[PDB]
Amino acid sequence: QPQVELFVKAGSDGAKIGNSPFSQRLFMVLWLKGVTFNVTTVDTKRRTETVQKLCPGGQLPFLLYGTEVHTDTNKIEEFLEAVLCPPRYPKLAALNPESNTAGLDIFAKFSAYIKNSNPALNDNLEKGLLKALKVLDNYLTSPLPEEVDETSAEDEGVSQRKFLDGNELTLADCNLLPKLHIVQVVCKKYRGFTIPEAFRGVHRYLSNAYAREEFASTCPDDEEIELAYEQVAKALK
Ligand SMILES: [Ca+2]
Repeated sequence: QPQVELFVKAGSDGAKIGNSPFSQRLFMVLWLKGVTFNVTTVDTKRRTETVQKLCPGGQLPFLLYGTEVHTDTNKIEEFLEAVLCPPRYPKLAALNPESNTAGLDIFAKFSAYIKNSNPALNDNLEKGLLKALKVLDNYLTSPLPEEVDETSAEDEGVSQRKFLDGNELTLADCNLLPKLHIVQVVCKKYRGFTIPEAFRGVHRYLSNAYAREEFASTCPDDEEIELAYEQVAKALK
């Protein structure tokens, strides 16, 4: 196995992994593949000569695979899925195309809500975030094709699967979960906002996800995430 090294932005102390749903996405993909790899953080205020030589363009995250450097989070993920493949490594791509789009707009709705400083827009922006969460909830409670015409469900016509695409973590979860994590941490701290308990699909999904070390152990600590958003989030008076 060629060496696999993921380079990611360092956090506030210049050493630990910094806030980034992109870093975490790739960390999760690598963990779920079962490949041997490591992670090197990059203090972007003090780049080492080694990192400058590997990636003169300065993009982060980036992947060193053998002696070749790959940039662009989406492209890195596609490369990893293709090269770390069966029979040696598990295919992580979702079976259902909609799994790959469900809930992604949540991050944008969150970003508008958290960066807004106009008091007149707070309620509207919160509603927009809530609605996008509801659409994700609807996806998670809609039976997938695998579940066709089943009769074992507790509530008729309601999906009980663990994750976006079925009962296994897929690339789709690796994209969405790090984003949902940021949304939860930042909204609780700076907006007094939590995902309603009434969104039972979303909550079952998050419960299942936090119970998996591939997700839980790749989350930056609450403090780094909160610090990353402090300036934009405090603007609203
Ligand atoms: Ca509230």
